[PDB]
Amino acid sequence: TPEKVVNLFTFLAEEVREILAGLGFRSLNEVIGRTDLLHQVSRGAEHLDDLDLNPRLAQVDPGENARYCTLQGRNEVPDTLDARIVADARPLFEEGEKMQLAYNARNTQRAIGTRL
Amino acid sequence: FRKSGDRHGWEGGVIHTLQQAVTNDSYTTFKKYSEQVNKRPPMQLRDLLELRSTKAPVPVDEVESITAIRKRFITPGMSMGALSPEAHGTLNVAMNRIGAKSDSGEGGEDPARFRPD
Repeated sequence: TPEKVVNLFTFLAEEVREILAGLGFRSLNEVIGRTDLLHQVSRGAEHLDDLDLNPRLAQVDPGENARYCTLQGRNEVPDTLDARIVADARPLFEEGEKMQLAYNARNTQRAIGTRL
Repeated sequence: FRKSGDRHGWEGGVIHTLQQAVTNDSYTTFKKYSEQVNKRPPMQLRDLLELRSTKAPVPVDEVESITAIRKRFITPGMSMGALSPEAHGTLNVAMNRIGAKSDSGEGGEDPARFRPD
């Protein structure tokens, strides 16, 4: 039943809310990228050599760019010959008639004829 | 035209060359056509003019695409009364297919043609 999955995700978010409130923050953006909030506790009775988890807590300073920051929308990409076609073939996309086009093709141009 | 003299612009050999080159798609044949046409002794004003420049030649790939040139030519009007409807329709279809502007003429146009097939 989908209601089961809805309730499952509701419960997960509820627990996250509770633990984050108990921690002392107000949102998730305030915690992503922070490793100076974790600590290591060991099992003394096992006597094994303590697993050196220290490198997993190595924190490098981000500088000016935030640790979580990300731009909006997908990353851009240069245009190929396809653009030159979609401007010269607009009568096709407005009326739906036959078309015959001719061009010169260099090797640098990639994926000729996918946007159309 | 007669074999005696009075050179013309369209003789038999040139017509056959153009027709074979356009029906066989052999661009080399069209080049042979153009060489046959330009080789004739002067007959018009535009055969008394040479063209030169000063810069270095540029490889043919840098010249703008063929379609940006084909979209410049037009087909002058031809009345539907003069030529049969078949030729009119064929010209219209071809020119509107490559993207240029064809012409109707004086004899008007059938209304049933005002929509794409």
